[PDB]
Amino acid sequence: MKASRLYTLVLVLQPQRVLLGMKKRGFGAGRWNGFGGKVQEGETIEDGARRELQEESGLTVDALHKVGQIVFEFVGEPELMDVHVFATDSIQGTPVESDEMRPSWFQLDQIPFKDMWPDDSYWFPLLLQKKKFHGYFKFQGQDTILDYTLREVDTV
Ligand SMILES: Nc1nc2c([nH]c(=O)n2[C@H]2C[C@H](O)[C@@H](COP(=O)(O)OP(=O)(O)OP(=O)(O)O)O2)c(=O)[nH]1
Ligand code: NA
Ligand code: NA
Ligand code: NA
Repeated sequence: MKASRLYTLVLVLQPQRVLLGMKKRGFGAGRWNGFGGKVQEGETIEDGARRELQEESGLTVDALHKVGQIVFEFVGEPELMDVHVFATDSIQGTPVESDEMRPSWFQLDQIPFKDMWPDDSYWFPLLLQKKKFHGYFKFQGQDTILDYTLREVDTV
């Protein structure tokens, strides 16, 4: 079984809107997403999530809730991406554009699925329903899912 590398993903989810960022370079460029990246040596996963949110959007938070975990496999890539997904409703500061991301708010009846990773269509609705989840998706390239599993869980 492949080795895995730890990543974070943070969704600022308010009652009528969600904050996403347009990825300007790198992995997932051209897609709207939450904020996140590789966990670094010595930090907890939650602290890595807080750090990435600050670096990519300028925001800080008073509390981060773990809402899901998704493992990604790409054909032809040796490592799995083990993504720990967090949400918060209560941020401090305004979002700012970074080298990585252009933040923008979306109303919750305008979630931009066509410009998001394809797997987000499956798990994002669970997030919105306050349901914790575990997932796994195998991709060929950026657009094609070959296999996936998704489970509602009581504990992430
Ligand atoms: N919504 C969504 N997010 C995903 C998927 N796959 C995936 O890795 N992610 C997230 C996890 C991370 O937030 C981000 C990938 O991390 P990254 O490449 O931006 O990491 P980084 O900031 O450390 O990278 P870099 O500056 O070194 O280029 O994308 C997916 O299918 N859907
Ligand atoms: Na980053
Ligand atoms: Na990133
Ligand atoms: Na999509």
